[PDB]
Amino acid sequence: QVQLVQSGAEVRNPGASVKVSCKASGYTFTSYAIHWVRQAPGHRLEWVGRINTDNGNTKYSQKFHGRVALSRDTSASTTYMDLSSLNSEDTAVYYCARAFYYSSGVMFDSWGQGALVTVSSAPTKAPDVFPIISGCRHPKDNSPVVLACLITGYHPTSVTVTWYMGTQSQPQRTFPEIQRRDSYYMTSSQLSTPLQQWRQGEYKCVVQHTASKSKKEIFRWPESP
Amino acid sequence: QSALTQPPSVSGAPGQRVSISCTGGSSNFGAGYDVHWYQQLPATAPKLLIYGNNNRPSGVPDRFSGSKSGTSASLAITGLQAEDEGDYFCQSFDTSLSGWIFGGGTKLTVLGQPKAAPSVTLFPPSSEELQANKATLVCLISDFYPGAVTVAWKADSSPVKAGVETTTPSKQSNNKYAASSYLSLTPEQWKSHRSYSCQVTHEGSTVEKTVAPTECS
Ligand code: NA
Repeated sequence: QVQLVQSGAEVRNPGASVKVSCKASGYTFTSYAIHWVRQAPGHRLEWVGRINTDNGNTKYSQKFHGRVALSRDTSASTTYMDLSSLNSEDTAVYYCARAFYYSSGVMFDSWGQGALVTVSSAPTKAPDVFPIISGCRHPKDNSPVVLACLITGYHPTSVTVTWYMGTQSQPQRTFPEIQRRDSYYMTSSQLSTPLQQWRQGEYKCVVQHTASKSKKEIFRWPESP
Repeated sequence: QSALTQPPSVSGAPGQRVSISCTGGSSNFGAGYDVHWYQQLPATAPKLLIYGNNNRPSGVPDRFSGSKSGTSASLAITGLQAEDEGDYFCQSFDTSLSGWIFGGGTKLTVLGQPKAAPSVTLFPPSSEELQANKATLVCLISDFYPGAVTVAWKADSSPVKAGVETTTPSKQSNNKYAASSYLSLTPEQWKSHRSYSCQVTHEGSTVEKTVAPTECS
């Protein structure tokens, strides 16, 4: 299958630079050009530029010429966007997309998953993660318990959460992130299926925060206070 | 105009037909360049929907169709489904800017889906948070439609507004909505009351859940 997979989220100070990558698979890398497009909060999609993956020729938008560079490594089937002199208006999700020819033009037929670049002066901080539970760890009636993980004190957004029973990913409920009064963020993830009894360590929530290069797993819901 | 403009919002009921306009100008649509359309479902990357004015990539429903003139293009959606909700962007090329241009996006809302009452789960502070001298109550609210609730908290029977942070609702994968509310307390406040309650109001009903410091004692 044609696929574009980008690097993870980045945080940078104003005036710094960021390099985002896009690895292509499922087709002959050098046969199709790659475009970069960004999407800020509250703004439309904005074209950044194009790179020919065969010969490395580039075209940039006038808005970004002078502080963007596109490059490619054919041995890695990867293109890179280097954006410098970062400002608060550069906080955005950066996408790569494959250019595909048809009879009377070109379209962007396959898109990477996007990479969030946050431009901020605030310190980066990994989340605290607390196991929370509705009902008691060992219920006194035969009515089920609900597991969740409270994810708090992190910056910037966002986190990614997955639940497992053994090696098997489980359905979850995702909830919006909210900025606390102290400027850090918090969110929650809920294991979707209610439980009655389980072995200690059978279930776990895995919380990834790429901005801090961290992953935290909680696999123990201890006895309540 | 060297920019594409779209209505910010379009809406319709299940099964109805809507169209999304994309107005351009003489340096893009009027210069002979085609329009393409992209669909961006919540929290996903854009996906190619229509290319070359009216062609569908493999897998895109034929309920989506396009037309284009030198002044504007139109994306028609027949038989609206809840799964169609999202943002739609047009795209072309502009000779005066020497580059690709995108419309500002149209948010498509499908109104009049079946009502669904919220599922409410209330969580007390974890033992680990209390050991850190902090206490957060978490009220998780799921599977409701329409996507509007209001949340209220009580300490015993007294309304509490201090310390409350409530999210605005977001659409789930099953076309229903989710939201959350947090009540930040000190451990003293948590322990100084008999119970706390989260009350969720939705379409003419309220549901309340309660937690007590000594429930699992
Ligand atoms: Na294609």
